[PDB]
Amino acid sequence: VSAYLSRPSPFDLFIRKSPTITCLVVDLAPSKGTVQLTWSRASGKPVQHSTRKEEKQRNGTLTVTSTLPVGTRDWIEGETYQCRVTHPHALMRSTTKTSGPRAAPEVYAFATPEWPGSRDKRTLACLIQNFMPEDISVQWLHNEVQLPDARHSTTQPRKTKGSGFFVFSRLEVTRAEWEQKDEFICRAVHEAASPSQTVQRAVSVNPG
Amino acid sequence: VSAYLSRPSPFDLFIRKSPTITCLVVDLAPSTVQLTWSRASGKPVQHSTRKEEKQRNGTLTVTSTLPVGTRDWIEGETYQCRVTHALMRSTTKTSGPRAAPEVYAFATPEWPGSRDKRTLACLIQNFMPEDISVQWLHNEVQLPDARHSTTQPRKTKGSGFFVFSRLEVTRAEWEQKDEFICRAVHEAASPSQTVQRAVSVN
Amino acid sequence: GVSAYLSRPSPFDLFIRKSPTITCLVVDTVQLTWSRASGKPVQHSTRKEEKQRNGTLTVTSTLPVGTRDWIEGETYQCRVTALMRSTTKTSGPRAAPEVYAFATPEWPGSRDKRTLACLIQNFMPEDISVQWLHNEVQLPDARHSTTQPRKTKGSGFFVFSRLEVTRAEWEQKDEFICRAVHEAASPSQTVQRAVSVN
Amino acid sequence: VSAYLSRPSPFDLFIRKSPTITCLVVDLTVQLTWSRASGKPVQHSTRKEEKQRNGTLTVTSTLPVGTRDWIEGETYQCRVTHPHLPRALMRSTTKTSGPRAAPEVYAFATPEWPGSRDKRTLACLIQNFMPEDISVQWLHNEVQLPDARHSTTQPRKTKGSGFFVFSRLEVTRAEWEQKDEFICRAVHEAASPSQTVQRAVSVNP
Ligand SMILES: *[C@@H]1O[C@H](CO)[C@@H](O[C@@H]2O[C@H](CO)[C@@H](O[C@@H]3O[C@H](CO[C@H]4O[C@H](CO[C@H]5O[C@H](CO)[C@@H](O)[C@H](O)[C@@H]5O)[C@@H](O)[C@H](O[C@H]5O[C@H](CO)[C@@H](O)[C@H](O)[C@@H]5O)[C@@H]4O)[C@@H](O)[C@H](O[C@H]4O[C@H](CO)[C@@H](O)[C@H](O)[C@@H]4O)[C@@H]3O)[C@H](O)[C@H]2NC(C)=O)[C@H](O)[C@H]1NC(C)=O
Ligand SMILES: *[C@@H]1O[C@H](CO)[C@@H](O[C@@H]2O[C@H](CO)[C@@H](O[C@@H]3O[C@H](CO[C@H]4O[C@H](CO[C@H]5O[C@H](CO)[C@@H](O)[C@H](O)[C@@H]5O)[C@@H](O)[C@H](O[C@H]5O[C@H](CO)[C@@H](O)[C@H](O)[C@@H]5O)[C@@H]4O)[C@@H](O)[C@H](O[C@H]4O[C@H](CO)[C@@H](O)[C@H](O)[C@@H]4O)[C@@H]3O)[C@H](O)[C@H]2NC(C)=O)[C@H](O)[C@H]1NC(C)=O
Ligand SMILES: *[C@@H]1O[C@H](CO)[C@@H](O[C@@H]2O[C@H](CO)[C@@H](O[C@@H]3O[C@H](CO[C@H]4O[C@H](CO)[C@@H](O)[C@H](O)[C@@H]4O)[C@@H](O)[C@H](O)[C@@H]3O)[C@H](O)[C@H]2NC(C)=O)[C@H](O)[C@H]1NC(C)=O
Repeated sequence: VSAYLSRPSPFDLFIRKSPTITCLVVDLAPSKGTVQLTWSRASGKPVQHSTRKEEKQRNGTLTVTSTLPVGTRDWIEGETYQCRVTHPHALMRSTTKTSGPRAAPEVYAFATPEWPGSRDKRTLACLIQNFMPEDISVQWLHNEVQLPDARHSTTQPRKTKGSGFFVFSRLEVTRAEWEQKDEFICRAVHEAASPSQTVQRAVSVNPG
Repeated sequence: VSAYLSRPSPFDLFIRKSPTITCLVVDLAPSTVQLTWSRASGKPVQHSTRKEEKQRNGTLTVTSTLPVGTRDWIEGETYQCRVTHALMRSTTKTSGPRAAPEVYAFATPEWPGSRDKRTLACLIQNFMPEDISVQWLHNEVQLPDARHSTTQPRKTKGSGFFVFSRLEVTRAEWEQKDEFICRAVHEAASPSQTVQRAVSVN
Repeated sequence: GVSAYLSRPSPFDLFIRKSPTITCLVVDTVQLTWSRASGKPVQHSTRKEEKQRNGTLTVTSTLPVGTRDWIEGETYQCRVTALMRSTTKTSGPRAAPEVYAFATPEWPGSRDKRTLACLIQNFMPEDISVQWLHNEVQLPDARHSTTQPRKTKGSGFFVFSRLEVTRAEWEQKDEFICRAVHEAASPSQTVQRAVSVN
Repeated sequence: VSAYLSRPSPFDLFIRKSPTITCLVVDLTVQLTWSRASGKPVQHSTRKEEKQRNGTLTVTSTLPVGTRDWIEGETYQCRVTHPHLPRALMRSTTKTSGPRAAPEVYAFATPEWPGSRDKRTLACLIQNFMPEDISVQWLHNEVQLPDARHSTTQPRKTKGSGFFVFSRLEVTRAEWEQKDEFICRAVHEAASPSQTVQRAVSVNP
């Protein structure tokens, strides 16, 4: 049995201004009975109502999730939020905003050339590197509209040669999409980015 | 304490081909509530997902969503949700006359004080049975569900049903492309179980 | 058990007829008693019992209230004989309703009937009365349906109203009126829109 | 106490033709014993145990395996026994089954970023291959660059049935000035005929 507590996504925190944190509890057996996830703030001040979700996995695991809305000013000013896991057959996790040097991300967008026999599709790629810390949100937009999250896949932050991190994002598109409008935007949201914590670059397929 | 059990979304059933059913329990006072799925035939059920939320008025709203087999549902299996704390709800595919929906899409003229926004309205009516999904598209791409609101199906004066859908749009959207689509997914719609109408702000 | 509900006056009764009433509805010798927060006396109320199809017993008490008393913010209470419900005018900001009326085009194979739709939106508070008129004669309530007020993306509310009309009606006069009654509507709490089938 | 058993790298298996596998024991006196599912003999293995700065001891054993033995489907077994553990840990490894598909390879060069006039980042997209095992080499001056010069992401599913990785390599001005050609080479069992697919890229046109 292991538990994890995440920080707010930069998109939710800075753009949407509705940050949430998630207590993710993975139960191995799972022992009979209901797990309890209890939220608190280090200050002892009130917390909002949380959402709870659980589902039995294919391999037999019970996965439990609790998502807590947090105040925007509360989080940025350094509040510590705590998740307590209770199971009869005690785990404590906490989260607060990281401290340390900040660095904005570099962003680059690319499009693959045509692969023989696959005329109706291309792969778009985005390199986002040299940012600090590793918390970052990546989105893809078409027609100034964000595409669904499941359309793309973004790698985990790996360390660069020095202090910074990098991620790669991949988005498969169709010929119908780029013929409707041949411009796609990779957008990164990061605490150290400027202005408005947003950095974005565009790419076009430029078909023959 | 009341319980509800919904049939699959026509969009999930006919387009996504991954239908689900949802058991919703609304409880006035908290005390855990168990929601057990079973089939009238006795055959196995898949793993369901469970959600809980304490609402602003202090109520434990509990939802459980169960994937069902596509053929199993169309062939007419009956599924039961049993609530232990005993409430029993069942659901199955409707049987009876079918009628395709009529779709009408409208745009409001400019109102004083709202220069940069219009409201689109969609009237879908005279369909049978009542199960229907309503979607809005722009640039032939579906908008997020939160952008619009849709009423629950209600009886017409005759034998069909009607729903209204509302979508607020911005000047930036209709300037980029002045065409919005109200699309309905319904089992009787032909072809492809879908019928749609376009509307422009002009 | 039982649920008890207490409603506010309809804007049509409050502003046009100037004869507002509030209704205490209890759903199953049940007793319903009225009182005011100020301690002033209440008027005589009307009690009504009806048997529902499912067998449940429905009891209502309808109390006339003063026009100035309600608008100035009096609180009225219905005590059920354990149960207590209160009602008062909703405070907060005001906004007048926008009214838009629409007519469906002729649908294939349905030449002798047509559907009118009225969208009323961005008003607050949510209390609103919706009427349909033909030749300045108010049509019976059962001819139309109106949704319950729901939040827009902003602060105001919206409702949809639906009226099926006949060929005989629009041949006699092809003009129908969607009328809304609302506290913030100016100057006499009424805004309306005309619509034609063709 | 957990145990992990790896497969050989495609580079070791197909280019160098000297494959090895590694049995890793974490959170642990531990004994690691190798055997083959066929019953045929194993070679000598090398052992290295290193105490970690979080209270954990790790033991690593690397076993050389036959090239044809592995390609023809031998199963290798690592069994962990220790007094503290009640039940012995058993792990096995064999080549991945299932359909095969060669990788597509694409190589890009970033434009200049402010404050980095003397360096560029190269990126290689390798996608739609299966199974997921893959190696990447970068070549300059007709020879291979050291492995620590680049980083490759973990294999991830495409929308279809294949996998993709990205490979990242930072190059210096002196390198592309000396010769402006860099080669991203993928090593994969489904790449025909020599288990390699490569693409060249230049910093400037
Ligand atoms: C304290 O606060 C809480 C929080 O607000 C509050 O909890 C609510 O309690 C009420 C109690 O009545 C709940 O209301 C009920 O909800 C039932 C579930 O509705 C869902 O399922 C509907 C069926 O879906 C099928 O059909 C559609 C259409 O064909 C299809 O698309 C679907 O895919 C599926 O096949 C569905 O229609 C409905 O959707 C409406 O709401 C969603 C909300 O997001 C919206 O997105 C939709 O556009 C649409 O507007 C929803 O998904 C519902 O079945 C039930 O309806 C009964 O009553 C009506 C009355 O007219 C009848 O017409 C109907 O036939 C049923 O008999 C009823 O509406 C409500 O769900 C709770 N809220 C939440 C969030 O759970 C407490 O009450 C509060 N406590 C107090 C006040 O004391
Ligand atoms: C205390 O500190 C110790 C460290 O001192 C720490 O120990 C770690 O424990 C975690 C527990 O999960 C270990 O993680 C597992 O590692 C498995 C081994 O695979 C890794 O190592 C491979 C061999 O590395 C050698 O070679 C490389 C260069 O070749 C060199 O840099 C190394 O130093 C070493 O010499 C390596 O090849 C492998 O990378 C390949 O594979 C991954 C995919 O797994 C791919 O993404 C890579 O691109 C590359 O192709 C990898 O780095 C690993 O198999 C295993 O992964 C499975 O399990 C996890 C969960 O269990 C799943 O998430 C995953 O998907 C797989 O199913 C897992 O990641 C870690 O290796 C230990 N590290 C060390 C140094 O021992 C403790 O955890 C700390 N805490 C405690 C309480 O003790
Ligand atoms: C049985 O199957 C289960 C489901 O497949 C397995 O559960 C998985 O267990 C792993 C590790 O035990 C979890 O991985 C962790 O993920 C969290 C969070 O990752 C997500 O959130 C971050 C930030 O919020 C986001 O950036 C990522 O993209 C993810 O969306 C990490 O913090 C951990 O370090 C770790 O990587 C899986 O999340 C978990 N899956 C589920 C569905 O719960 C289980 O391990 C299997 N068990 C056996 C015995 O086979």
